[PDB]
Amino acid sequence: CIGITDRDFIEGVHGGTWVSATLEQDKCVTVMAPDKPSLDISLETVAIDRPAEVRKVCYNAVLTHVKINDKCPSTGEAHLAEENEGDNACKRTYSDRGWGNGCGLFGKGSIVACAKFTCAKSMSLFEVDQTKIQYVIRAQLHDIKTLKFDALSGSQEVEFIGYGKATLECQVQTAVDFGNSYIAEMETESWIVDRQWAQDLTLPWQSGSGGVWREMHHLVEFEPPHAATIRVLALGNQEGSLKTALTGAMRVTKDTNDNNLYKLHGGHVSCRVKLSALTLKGTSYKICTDKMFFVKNPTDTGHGTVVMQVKVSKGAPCRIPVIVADDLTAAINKGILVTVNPIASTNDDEVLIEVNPPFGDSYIIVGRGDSRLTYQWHKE
Amino acid sequence: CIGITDRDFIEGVHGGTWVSATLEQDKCVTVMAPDKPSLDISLETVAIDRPAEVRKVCYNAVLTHVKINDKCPSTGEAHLAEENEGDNACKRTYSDRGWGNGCGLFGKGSIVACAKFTCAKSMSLFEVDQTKIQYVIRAQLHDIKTLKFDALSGSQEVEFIGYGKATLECQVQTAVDFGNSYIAEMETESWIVDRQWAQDLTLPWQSGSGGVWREMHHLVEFEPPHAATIRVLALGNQEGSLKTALTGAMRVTKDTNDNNLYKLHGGHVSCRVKLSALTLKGTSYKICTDKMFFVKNPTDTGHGTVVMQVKVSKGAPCRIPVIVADAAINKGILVTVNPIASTNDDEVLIEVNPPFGDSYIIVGRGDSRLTYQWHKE
Amino acid sequence: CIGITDRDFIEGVHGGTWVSATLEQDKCVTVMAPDKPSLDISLETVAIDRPAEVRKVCYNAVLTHVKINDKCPSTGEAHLAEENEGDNACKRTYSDRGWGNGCGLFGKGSIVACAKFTCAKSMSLFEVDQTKIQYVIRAQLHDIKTLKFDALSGSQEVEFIGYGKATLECQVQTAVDFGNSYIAEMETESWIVDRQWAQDLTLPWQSGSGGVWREMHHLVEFEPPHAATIRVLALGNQEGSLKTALTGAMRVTKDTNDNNLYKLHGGHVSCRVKLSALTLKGTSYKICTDKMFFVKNPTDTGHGTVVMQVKVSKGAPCRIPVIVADINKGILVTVNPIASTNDDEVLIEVNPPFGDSYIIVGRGDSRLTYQWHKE
Repeated sequence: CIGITDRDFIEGVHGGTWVSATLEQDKCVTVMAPDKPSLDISLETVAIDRPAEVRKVCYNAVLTHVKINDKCPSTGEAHLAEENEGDNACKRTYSDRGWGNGCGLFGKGSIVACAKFTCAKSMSLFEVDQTKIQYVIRAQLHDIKTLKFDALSGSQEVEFIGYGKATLECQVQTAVDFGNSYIAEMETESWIVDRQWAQDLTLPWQSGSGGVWREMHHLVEFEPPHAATIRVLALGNQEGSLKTALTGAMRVTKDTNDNNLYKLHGGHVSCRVKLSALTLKGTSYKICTDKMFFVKNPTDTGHGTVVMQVKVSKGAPCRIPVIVADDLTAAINKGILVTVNPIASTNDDEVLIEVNPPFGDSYIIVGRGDSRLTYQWHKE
Repeated sequence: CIGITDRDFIEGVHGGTWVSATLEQDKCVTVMAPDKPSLDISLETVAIDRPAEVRKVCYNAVLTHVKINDKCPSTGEAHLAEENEGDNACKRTYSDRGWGNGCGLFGKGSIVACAKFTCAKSMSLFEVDQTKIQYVIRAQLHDIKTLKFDALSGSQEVEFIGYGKATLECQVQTAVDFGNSYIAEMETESWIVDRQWAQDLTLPWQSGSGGVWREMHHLVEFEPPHAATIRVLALGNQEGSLKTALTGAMRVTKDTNDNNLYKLHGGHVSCRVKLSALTLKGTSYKICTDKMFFVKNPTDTGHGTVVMQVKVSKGAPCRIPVIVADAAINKGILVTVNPIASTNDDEVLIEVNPPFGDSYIIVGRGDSRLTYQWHKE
Repeated sequence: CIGITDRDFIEGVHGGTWVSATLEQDKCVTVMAPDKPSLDISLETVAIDRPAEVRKVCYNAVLTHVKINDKCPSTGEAHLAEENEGDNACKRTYSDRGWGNGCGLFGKGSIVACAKFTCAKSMSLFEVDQTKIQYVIRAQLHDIKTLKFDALSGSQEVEFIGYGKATLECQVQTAVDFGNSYIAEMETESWIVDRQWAQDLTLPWQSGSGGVWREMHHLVEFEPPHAATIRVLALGNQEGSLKTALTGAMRVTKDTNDNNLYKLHGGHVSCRVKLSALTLKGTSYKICTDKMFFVKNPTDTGHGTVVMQVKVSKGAPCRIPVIVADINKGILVTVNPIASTNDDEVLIEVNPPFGDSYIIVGRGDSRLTYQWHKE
């Protein structure tokens, strides 16, 4: 993968040596020592295991067993047993009663209608427990070690050949704030949605400890009453509106092995590796200066950053400089570089670059001089 | 206590030496230096002080001073002064009025009933401010120093004899996500509940400011109106249902001392200790190879992991290896850091996070290794 | 500025040297090496740019085009097309109908009233993305370099002369919990409010996406119906009640220039600086032994802590010791409370225990004391 730098590791006169690295997915870091095999450490996955299901939202509903009870004037209020039953949606009203409908005197008469409510199609919402976030870090000598990590369980111990015992102290950083977000499951598909957005949906819902359906009236319509009948109509499937609303949302991908795991699109793990006293070797990187190509143009991550892929053909292993300025003068950088150590290991080699551009219109400038690439980006 | 290892500390050619340790409650870490007394550092408590009270949920209700106002047809809608008053639960309807009830003409007549609503028993909800969580770390030379730490205030300064000045920069990690959680108080008892669970409760509630009881209709029932009467009935005490729902929740203790402090049983503090340049001593621990038993069988944490206690019959000072496997390759995570037995015949805590479904918990190695069968739903 | 201590940095036989420091705004820390220029690192800003707008709350309402539909007994329920329009507030009820008002027989008659609802003045709520919090760190040799940091992007690299390349790995800590909080904007002013406090407000509201106003009935009143009319009245301006409630809240400042950025004022950044192998200088600070002054009296931060400023007349460069007493039962928020030079102020922030406490700063006859009530 990529090799650590001099400042990245430190060796004590006594005790151990510490390596501090930031690992991101699809990226690896390698550590090498004299008369010892090189060690490669990479971040494999960041994932969520069976997040709890907080709420169910209903976008298609069905009504059955329409029941009606009617009373004449001076006969009392009308009642139905289904009014007590939870599955039903009920309406209470008055209708015009007279000689026409079999009533002795002309007046308002009590009427009640009940219909059994069923949610044909529903959307699930899951809340992520941030202390349960899991990441897997894998280290292999040039014997493989797979280390399973938890936000709670930061420290894990491992033993390597020639390097001896080592301890990893890790922290997760995630690209999206799950305090403000839900994971929304519709059929096969899944998304990340704003919590308040989901809570404001004018559709029936059910708690995750299934209680009964709430605010059924959003998909239920009670027509104006006639003499002793009311028409109760379920509203049409609201999948179209919901799917249209979900276009501006970032998809989440279920893992391929377990398929009950959600895999986070981004975010990185900051680790400190403690080793027994060792002398390690670090490389130093030069800023690239020439010949860069856009293998993949900058594209929206969906969490407010843009990613690109670039090729370095000339000439070196070098660190790539990225800035985002609202000028072409590139005098003041207005952007933040999400990617850590965006480096080219070899010539003709592709590298990922993630950037957080300012709101409005900006220029993403990669490299320097006549050789530099530029791209124009709009952010809302 | 437990002694640090070589890799756990680092000494500079110049400047200071850094010790890196993660401390969890019920556990201590010690540092030793040649011709200097040993220093013991432990995490004493992690606590919350006077969490803000967000909401009160009412599971027992009482109705008193029932008032009714009636009108005949053609005289208008009925009104009560109590309709304007906040303390009351009111309902508006119509009743059949005729010569029987003193009305000249036959028709619907307006009727309103108001009843004074009182909460006999309520459940309180507290929200934890994650930046205000407190942890206390105690360091003693073989002179005690007590350090009060805050999530906001991570770095604190201390001065020790022979070790000189030291700076501790600490980070808290909490066992339960308080972004999704409330602390729920029912009488003497307290729990941790999901926020959405509490918010979805079909019971009356009251804001943290105070205000007025809301959605009173959950514990209030209005009978069908009669000629000039209505019966307003409060629903029964709902303590049984609430307690029943709260069986599957983890209790939170208060404080044997301050008694406005809630103590979090789990979660750990990861600290870096800065010392002036000195040479420390590091031990190394051997993997525990023989003879161990389960004094305390694996049990559910209430925060999604399982805890166990084990005793070592022969291995001296040793690292205990724990694995949770489906040929065993572990699919589980080890919550406990440095699960070490300093001496034989004294117990150690082990916390484990196993995968969903069925798993085997394997402790130790060789034929002497323990096993347990675990179901997670 | 302030200089690092011996323990704050560590130099390896091989590899790099690490300096670990915590920066809070309005404070700087400096690092020095022999035959090398001094390096100054400070935390300039902590901010949020365009936080997402979750909800709009309405404290002023306007009603227009009151439209009414009436029916006699035995003619059915009354309807208005305006009932289907999202913008109207509608009520359905009954009125007494008879020969007096043009009805053939005496009975209840259905009546519906609709009025157009407009929110003249509203309060906006913004939710902070904790991963999008930004902080700026400035490093200047004795040419300045400005680094923009993100909660997600902790590691950033910089190169200055003589020190070479350096890596900064930073962590943000914030004085206020944004998991439980909103940023509330009323006209020009903004505050930090409890999430549930805002959610529990008995006023109409509107979703962040936009859509339509909800629970309009909070600011709309329908008089009891007459023969064929209903009177629809909007309630008075509720700005006074809201601001009255917002006195006990901590104000947020929108900065001067771009100003879609909110500045968080408090909280600190815990940073580790990695440098190539160098010999640095560490200073040592002796405890400040005498002579202290209160230029700024202790006052509440509004997030549960108290802030003060002190001037030291004698002590030279010194560490200032702070205690909060019933042995201190309190927590010291401020890091490195040191006076770099005499007659220049130092900020000290403290988190005192609940009830009443004594704040003791310094030692001896020279020690200051203050009496503080925390409720």
